Amino acid sequence: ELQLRPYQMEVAQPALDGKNIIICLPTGSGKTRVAVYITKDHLDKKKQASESGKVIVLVNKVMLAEQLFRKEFNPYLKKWYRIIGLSGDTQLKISFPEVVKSYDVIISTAQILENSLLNLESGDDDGVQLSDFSLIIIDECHHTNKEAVYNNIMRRYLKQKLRNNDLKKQNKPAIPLPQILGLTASPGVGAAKKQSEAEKHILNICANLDAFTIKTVKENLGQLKHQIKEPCKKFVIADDTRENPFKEKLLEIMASIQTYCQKSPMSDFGTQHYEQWAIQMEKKAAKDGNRKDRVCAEHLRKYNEALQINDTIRMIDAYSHLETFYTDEKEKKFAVLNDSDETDEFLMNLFFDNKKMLKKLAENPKEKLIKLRNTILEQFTRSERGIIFTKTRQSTYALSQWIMENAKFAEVGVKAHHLIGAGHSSEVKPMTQTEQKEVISKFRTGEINLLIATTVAEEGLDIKECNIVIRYGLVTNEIAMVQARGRARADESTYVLVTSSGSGVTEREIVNDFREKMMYKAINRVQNMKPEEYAHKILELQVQSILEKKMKVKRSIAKQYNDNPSLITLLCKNCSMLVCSGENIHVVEKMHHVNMTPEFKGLYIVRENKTNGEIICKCGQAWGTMMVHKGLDLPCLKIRNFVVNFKNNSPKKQYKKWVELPIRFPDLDYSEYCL
Amino acid sequence: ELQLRPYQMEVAQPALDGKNIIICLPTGSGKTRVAVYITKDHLDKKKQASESGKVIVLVNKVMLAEQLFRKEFNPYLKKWYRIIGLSGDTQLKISFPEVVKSYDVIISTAQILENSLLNLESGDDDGVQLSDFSLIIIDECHHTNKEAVYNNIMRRYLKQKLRNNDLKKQNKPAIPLPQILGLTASPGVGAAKKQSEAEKHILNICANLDAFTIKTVKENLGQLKHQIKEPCKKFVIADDTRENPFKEKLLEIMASIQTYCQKSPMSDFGTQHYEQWAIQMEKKAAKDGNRKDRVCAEHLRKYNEALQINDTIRMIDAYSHLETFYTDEKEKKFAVLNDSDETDEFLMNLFFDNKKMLKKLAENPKEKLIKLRNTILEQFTRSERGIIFTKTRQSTYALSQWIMENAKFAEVGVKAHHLIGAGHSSEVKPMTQTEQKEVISKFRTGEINLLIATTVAEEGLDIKECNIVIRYGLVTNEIAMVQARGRARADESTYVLVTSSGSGVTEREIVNDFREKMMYKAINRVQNMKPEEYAHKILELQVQSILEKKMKVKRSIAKQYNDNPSLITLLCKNCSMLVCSGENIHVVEKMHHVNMTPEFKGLYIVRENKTNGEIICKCGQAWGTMMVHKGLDLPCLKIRNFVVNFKNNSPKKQYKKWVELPIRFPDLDYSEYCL
RNA sequence: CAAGCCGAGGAGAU
RNA sequence: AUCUCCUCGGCUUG
RNA sequence: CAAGCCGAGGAGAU
RNA sequence: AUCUCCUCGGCUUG
Ligand SMILES: Nc1ncnc2c1ncn2[C@@H]1O[C@H](COP(=O)(O)OP(=O)(O)OP(=O)(O)O)[C@@H](O)[C@H]1O
Ligand SMILES: Nc1ncnc2c1ncn2[C@@H]1O[C@H](COP(=O)(O)OP(=O)(O)OP(=O)(O)O)[C@@H](O)[C@H]1O
Ligand SMILES: [Zn+2]
Ligand SMILES: [Zn+2]
Repeated sequence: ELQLRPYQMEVAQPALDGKNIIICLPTGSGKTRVAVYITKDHLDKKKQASESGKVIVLVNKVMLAEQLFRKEFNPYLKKWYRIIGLSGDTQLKISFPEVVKSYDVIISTAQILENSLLNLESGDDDGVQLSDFSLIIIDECHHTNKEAVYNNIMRRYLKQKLRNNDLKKQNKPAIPLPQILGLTASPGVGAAKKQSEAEKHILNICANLDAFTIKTVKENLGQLKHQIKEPCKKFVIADDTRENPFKEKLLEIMASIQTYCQKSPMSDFGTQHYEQWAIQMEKKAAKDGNRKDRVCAEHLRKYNEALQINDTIRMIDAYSHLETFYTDEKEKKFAVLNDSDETDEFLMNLFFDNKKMLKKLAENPKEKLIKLRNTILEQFTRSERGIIFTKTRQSTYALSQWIMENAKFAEVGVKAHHLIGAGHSSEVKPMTQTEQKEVISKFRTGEINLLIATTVAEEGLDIKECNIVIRYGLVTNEIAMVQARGRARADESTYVLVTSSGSGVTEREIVNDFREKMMYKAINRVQNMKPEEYAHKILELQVQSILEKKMKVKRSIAKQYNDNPSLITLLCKNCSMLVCSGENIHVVEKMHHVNMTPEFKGLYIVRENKTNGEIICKCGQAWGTMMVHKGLDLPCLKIRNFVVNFKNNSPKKQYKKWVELPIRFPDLDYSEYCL
Repeated sequence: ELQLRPYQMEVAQPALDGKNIIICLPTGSGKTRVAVYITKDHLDKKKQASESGKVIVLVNKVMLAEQLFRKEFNPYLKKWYRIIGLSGDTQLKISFPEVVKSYDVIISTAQILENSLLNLESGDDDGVQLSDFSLIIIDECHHTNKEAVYNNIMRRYLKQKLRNNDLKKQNKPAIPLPQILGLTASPGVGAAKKQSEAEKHILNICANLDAFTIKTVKENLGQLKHQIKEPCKKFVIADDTRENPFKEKLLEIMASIQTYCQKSPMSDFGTQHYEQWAIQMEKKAAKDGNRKDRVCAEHLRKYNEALQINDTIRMIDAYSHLETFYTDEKEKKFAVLNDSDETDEFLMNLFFDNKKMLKKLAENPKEKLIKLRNTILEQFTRSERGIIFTKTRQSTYALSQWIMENAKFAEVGVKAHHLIGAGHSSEVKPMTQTEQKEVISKFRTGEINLLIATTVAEEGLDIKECNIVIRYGLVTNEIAMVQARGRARADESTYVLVTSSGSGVTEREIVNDFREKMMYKAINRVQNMKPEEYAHKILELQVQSILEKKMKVKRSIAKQYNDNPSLITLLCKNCSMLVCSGENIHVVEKMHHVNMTPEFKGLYIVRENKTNGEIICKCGQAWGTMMVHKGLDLPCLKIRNFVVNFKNNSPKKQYKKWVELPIRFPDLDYSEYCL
């Protein structure tokens, strides 16, 4: 039943017989079907060869593993051989080492295999070796980078390959090495200005992947051009001339607070440099133990980010963010007072006094939003799907709120939903993988006609067809832009970019376009190179990478060696008071820290407002949570909100992290808490 | 919205229609607005001409490019056309060749364009040609000199122009050449005594720029005289009669050390000739391999420079400099001994024994500083900005320390800060471009009322208004003086010069004044000349310059031809011992050198005190650093601290430089370091 | 469904 | 090399 | 933020 | 033509 096409033959013909190589075709070129066909051919050759045929497929994203399991690999290969799809979300509840030798076909994230090999080296588990495999297939090869996961696996493979070469000169016996295949569309450039450097980056990629070729289509390219239609390019610009009243009022309060705290701005307002200066002032205040330097800095930061989003988000969202922050602060203050400095009262009373007028001033008119609405609605009328790319998740939420609230979209009847990434990213609600999964399914079937997504959807997150692809103030790198452009896969596509004229964004878009042109100019060059000098370059890059990794591991071992028991005193950053000693702390689960002595309980204050409570200091500085672990409600504390004081010279140092502290703490002896 | 003035029309009228010319107006005459208006007119003519309009602007300084991008060009031209500002600091991260044909307006440093053209000639990159442009504009035309960057570009242009002329006689087709405009205020004189030679220099400038005219204002000159007010000239002199005690003690130790090392001074003390003699003795000691000749010479040099600054700097700074130098020497000696000649002990013990008495003798009183303070404070009281020009950066630092420490300035409340140049200049901390940028911004907005700067601020570094301009022992050339004088741009200005009466400095100031007078006397002359003989002179100078450049390139190619693999033996200059062979050395990044054999590791000693360590010899002579490159911590060595010994005739030669050695070294073969 | 931990990648400013 | 901002994967607990 | 490399310009003395 | 002292730009590495 398997079906194929000419360009697929031409690209995949070399790999049919050895030739561990890479393949670079645009999106929607059937690369997945190429891969399944190649795997089938390899397994057939093994069977007719009376040799063990093992195939492993590696994908950076978890979803794509199940996607290939459901759509391409299993349907076209179910009957001939045994197949399985692994992932972190999925329970590989047997084990990796033997399922490698139980199904002959593995589809798993690279991290699982990497963990298995590390376990083997540690000797804790029997583990697995690459020799057990006969064919490795890697999707999204462009991620093979300085020390990415793919790069780690390939560095192990290349060390084995160098050992085998050395033996070939020394001893005939050698460890067999499985074939390697790579799939990609935009290999990318490591920020190379000279085309020579771009080719150097391409050769580095090839050496990491041991491809020895690229094998891009050259004969039937016309057929691909006919089948694939590139979206029409559209540029959109804007200027922030309006917004004068409320911006002016906010800047007036800005200047007032600054002069009150006498902060030299050392930079222009509304920029990342100012935030960095604010953080430097935070650190200085920590090293000095004074107030009036950090609360003001955080408030300035909140105002700055509010202003930044205002240029790209409606003022209502910024006002709500600020109000929520101040309400949380006031709840903190009320709790601390309930248990029972002038600048804090100044800030809160300033905001309270001007709260009503600020609300009235923000509610009034005086935007990219109006023109975005114009473009989207006129396009929808002309069409009778849609994707938005932005910077931060709350921007996606604001866009969803805007499209729901406005009645014009309801008149059009366009369906929309907000999609974002997972995990915790500094005050953005983590999103569950399953939730993203039903969102993508709902969009796939048709109910959602508009999908708002962050960089996650830029890569992978494959869809059959997306008619409209519009980016909104998001330009990062050539790979992101090109993959977003190719994600349309529609017969007729509209690629739009929206941003501010003052900001350097259109320049970035054209830079990515030139990077694509340069990628072609370099890929065609490398495809035409002398085999001897070529292989020489691959060897040089391989050996250099292996050596660099070896020195890096040596310096990682040599960097962390102190591990002293107790040589410090931990204080509260906000109020320089002795909070804990260097030994009273105890470790649990080899990851968390806690203080158990009741003397510590007599210092801090417990607070809960909302299923684990949080801790606060006498000065209102948040410390941690009340972890419920194996019965015990242990008070876990975050070093992110503390200060250190060594026993000698008292050099104050803030780490925002535990491992960055070279000295280790003792584990929790439950026997110390008997009765 | 664009606005203009009559003299601007009169000067710029000829350029409106061809007439590749130059313009010479004083500072703050709106030359920038003249340039933007001319560019706008040219682009409009191209548009109505249905022809491609390309404009490129060249500036020697990096900052001025962004300055024109922010203040003059973009604000007045944003809407009509597309604009961009390039620089080394800025990432032209697309490429030069196509951004030339992407925005129609380029503002970049000349070096970038020069590099692009050299790349084109080499054929490595597609590159760019001047034909792609339609109008070239050059600021600071006075820098078009013997083989400056502007001169290189103009020499290429003039070779093309001569080819086009030859074809015009031979073949009608010819490569079109963009118009050329030059902007300046003080074209300058190439040290001409006869007014005929001054006019010759002016004609050389014009020929390099192909100006064919000067077009200085002659009609509305009265209006410029009214609008611009020249600063009042002030001379100040001083004598070093005082300072007898500590100077006498220093000269006593001077004589003691000299007699101990029996050095014929061959010159007077406290002069550059003595330093040159000391360096000659250094070289002789290198050619003989003896001690007691270089350490003493360096100590004498340090004493000499200390004395020189004492005439213009407080003794505390000189004492601190000497103490730091000797502490560094002693740390070196302690390290070398830690691993485990009588004159060195003599020097160190002499300084140690007299250290306390020297400190006590320097602390006592017995200066230009007191009168400088008097003048500055009385002027500040009279005024109810300020700029200081000096020789060396540490002088600026000393001035900042003096103004901060003294309480009288605090009573006045004058704000001050030290500004200096960037880069490494033999034991002066390099300064970052961004740092200079925020310094200039802070002064511009008002917080800094006093800006101490070196020759960098003399040229460019434009400021709206600088009330006070005072120079402190700095007279170099007529251009520096005139530009510093015009940099005031204040309605009322005070130009002051301070220096020693004995030194020949007031003479230099009046020489620069006469040079300005002579520049006018020659510019008015050249503006009135016969067109035929004029063009003849321009042609003669152009052809002469092109021919000279051609012979220079021929002799540069013919000079470096040996490039032998290994014919020498490298020894330590201080101790004549075999340090390395002619082949054991290896090259990396095509710029650095290193020795990898452990036998070399068994010879030198590693030292680190402070993120790269340094190397020292068994005799305490510093050699290089431990470069951390692409993983490897390769030991990089500086030929500046070594001696050479050829395999024949053993002629010792010190180069202070690698390229000056005609023989080349092999690159680093990483394969030689496997495992 | 929530919390925590470990590593990695990309962009922007020093 | 440092700081900031975003994103991915793996592990643990409830 | 630090280090290194390449060229160029100016001043002073032989 | 040589030596010394200052300044500019470009490139690379971390
Ligand atoms: N040989 C083929 N004949 C017909 N259609 C094909 C063939 N190969 C692939 N396709 C089309 O490919 C579409 C799926 O594209 P697919 O996901 O395989 O592309 P891709 O290049 O792997 O994508 P991406 O770059 O997003 O990972 C299917 O709708 C099918 O129509
Ligand atoms: N046509 C004009 N009308 C009014 N003011 C003008 C005009 N042209 C220039 N100016 C004044 O010029 C000042 C800026 O001077 P500018 O930097 O252009 O001088 P410049 O001659 O280029 O300087 P420099 O010699 O330092 O490079 C502005 O403050 C503006 O007041
Ligand atoms: Zn506290
Ligand atoms: Zn030595």
